[PDB]
Amino acid sequence: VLKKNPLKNKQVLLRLNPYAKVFAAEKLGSKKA
Amino acid sequence: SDNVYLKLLVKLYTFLARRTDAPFNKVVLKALFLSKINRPPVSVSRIARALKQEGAANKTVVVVGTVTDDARIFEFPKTTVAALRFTAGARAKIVKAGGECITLDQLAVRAPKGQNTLILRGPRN
Amino acid sequence: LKKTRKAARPQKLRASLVPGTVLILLAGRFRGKRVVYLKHLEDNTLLISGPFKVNGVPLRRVNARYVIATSTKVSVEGVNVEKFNVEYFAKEEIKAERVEDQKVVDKALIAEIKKTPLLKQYLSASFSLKNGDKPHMLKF
Amino acid sequence: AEQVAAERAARKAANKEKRAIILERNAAYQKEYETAERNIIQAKRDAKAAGSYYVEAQHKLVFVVRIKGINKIPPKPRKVLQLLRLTRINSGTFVKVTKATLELLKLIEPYVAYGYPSYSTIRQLVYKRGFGKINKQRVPLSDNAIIEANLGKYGILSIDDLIHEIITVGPHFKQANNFLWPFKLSNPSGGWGVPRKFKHFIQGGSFGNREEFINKLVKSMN
RNA sequence: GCCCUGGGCGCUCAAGCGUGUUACCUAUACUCUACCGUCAGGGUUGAUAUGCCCUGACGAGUAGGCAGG
RNA sequence: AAGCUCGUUCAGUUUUAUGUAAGAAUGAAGCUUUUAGUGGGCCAUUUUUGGGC
RNA sequence: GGAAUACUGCCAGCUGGGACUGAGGACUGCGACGUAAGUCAAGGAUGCUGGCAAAUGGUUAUAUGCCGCCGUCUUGAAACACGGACCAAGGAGUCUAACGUCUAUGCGAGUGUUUGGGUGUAAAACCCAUACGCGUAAUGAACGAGGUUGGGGCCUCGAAGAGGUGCACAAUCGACCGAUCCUGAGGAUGGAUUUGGUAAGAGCAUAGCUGUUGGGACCCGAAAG
RNA sequence: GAAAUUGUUGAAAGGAAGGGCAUUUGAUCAGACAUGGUGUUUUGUUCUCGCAU
Repeated sequence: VLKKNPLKNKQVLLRLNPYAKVFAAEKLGSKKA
Repeated sequence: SDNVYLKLLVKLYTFLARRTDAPFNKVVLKALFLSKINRPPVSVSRIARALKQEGAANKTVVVVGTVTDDARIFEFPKTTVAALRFTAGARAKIVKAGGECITLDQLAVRAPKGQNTLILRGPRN
Repeated sequence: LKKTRKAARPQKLRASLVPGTVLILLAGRFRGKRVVYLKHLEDNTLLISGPFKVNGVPLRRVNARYVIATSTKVSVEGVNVEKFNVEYFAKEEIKAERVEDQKVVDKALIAEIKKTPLLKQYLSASFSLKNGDKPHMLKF
Repeated sequence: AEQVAAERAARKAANKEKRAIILERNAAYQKEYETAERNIIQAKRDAKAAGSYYVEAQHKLVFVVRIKGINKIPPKPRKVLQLLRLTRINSGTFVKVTKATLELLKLIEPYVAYGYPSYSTIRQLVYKRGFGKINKQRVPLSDNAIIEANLGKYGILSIDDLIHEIITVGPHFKQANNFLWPFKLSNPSGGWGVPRKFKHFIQGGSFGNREEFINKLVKSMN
């Protein structure tokens, strides 16, 4: 009934792509070479 | 249409179409909406000639149109026919041959999935 | 009514509000007066004291959004504010307890106020704007 | 009856297994992307060090956005846009890069802007404005089951799988692009920048191939 | 390159001219959401019906045609 | 609008064949039959005519 | 030799300020937290507080910010072109004859009671014998009242699919006959050049919109015998 | 016993106004018709079984 927006509302963001938890828990967005 | 009985039959066939999967219900439901011109008479001769089809010895014929008696045929094998309207002459001929004439509701209660059912249309050209 | 999923999360106060901080009220009978913050109440109001003996402002409940924070802070560890509660303001003329409790609270803070020079008179003076003032630039 | 708990437990176990499968698939995709980018950078480094020029691969994926209104559009570009699902203004879709499509963009270039997207922009679009087409209806992508049911036979069972298929232009690119409803995009947050939008990008305009700048434009228009 | 002969107020290191760089003004255009309707899909009766509903899209317009009051 | 019956068949869409067997891309049917109205010029453009038109 | 920094792109990084929105209506669904109970920002707002016997707001007048005479006319969207002093009533695709399409009802190879007769609670209501409006065996209608290929559907086997089956007709060729071109036991009789249907009817009556000519014919008016 | 039209009284403003978007001022009005909703003892054909409450 309501379109949850990903990126925002981290709870819904975890519903899709379970790897987001690992990505946030390992700082992969700023991984050093 | 405005016939209450026709409306009840349409309701029943619509219920069967979406709950029985078999296309037989859908075809009959679609044919029900056909106008009078689109539902020409089906003579008993047309039923008799088609009843010799291979594997149709014990099959049941359904005629959405109107069954009309014919004077070009005499011998009628024992069979079962279902149609919206049956003429007095055709009804007597079918009953005399040991067959049975039934309404669409009886056919739906005896063949929910269209088993042993045969649909015959009438000429239009 | 559907089961609305909205928990009553506890209020989060801005870092600029700390117990013993000097508060300024912008609305009410005491608007423009300087007050001292004491304790945060369960009703999301701020328990404050004038103190009453200095500027006449008694212990009152106030809303944070109507209060301008200031860097000046005073000690408030010796004041036992645990006695006050939301039920202490219900009414369903001044009550007898309202005087003795106010005096007791102010007794444990007048000495601290006098410790800092010019703080007593500073609180006794009502804050007000002046021509050419620019609140956005001013740090308050 | 005992069904209330048994069915719940069975479906929860199945969902947990599917979640682990999707997690491993997403981890593999992320590792593949990182390895590919590292290998490309290493190849560029080797080319630079060896005193030889680099041979970058051709851009296999492009994105086109409608920039002009319907009014006064000549019939040929209008038909091209209609067959490209670029009906309403500020709408776009992913298209495979081929001479059959490059020559199509050549005709609609005056009224459209396009370039080469990136993983971040594609993921953001799919997560925010990603809408799927099911039974001819427009269904937002909010659950992995919704995508899996429509593309399970093709090996797609999650939003990450759809993003991976779209970016890599894999064998099921046709189906992945068709399932995605045309993207509804707002006007850029910071504006088009150039005072005159209806000009070629290479001369201070807007429409035309801009390559990496399309990623920046989309994010502002997202 | 510009000048001379050949909207009103005013403007002159322009508030004139060409160009480069940022910000801002706002259409019924675009993006999110509230409501009416049409169009499309689906649930529906071991009774919950020409009904009670879920989902999406669409909304300019003379003559003319159809439908509903 | 009016019947059938195929769900696929189609395109003012884009290059190699020499205009196509296209298992190239992209988007997303047909025959009927009778039934109201429909007999304009023009802005720009095209073919690029000569001496103003 | 060394970092740093400008720039580009990423953060499924963090932390705020401000604007609109509260839409659904007892739980069923996908997820996170947790060893379990249970909790959650997880298929749409909740909790607390204050002012009120005119409360909020509606119509209207007047002033402020911005915007701005009618139907028919040529038809290039047009200026030009008729009508308008105001008001109450009247006013115009209405009725009918013959031919239809479309939709419904009854019957059905039949259909149609009402020119009339019987009868009647009396222009009301209920029945019918003659024939009679239309088709029904015709362009004597069977080689078989059609196989060859398809075909809404039916089932045998197996989910996908395979087999047969065949409803109207999609295409073709043949069968009968009015008919085409020889033949001459008068045109017999046997073929056959092509021909316009039958195949195993599909129609009559009523009701409703609607098509076109004729009657005044959407309404007022036109130099006269 | 209606409209054009006109007479007494009350509101109005300065070669013109009735018309459209949002607001104040002056007048005026439905103004919520809340009559609602929660559990007992007192006295008569022990008593809330139920009436005035």
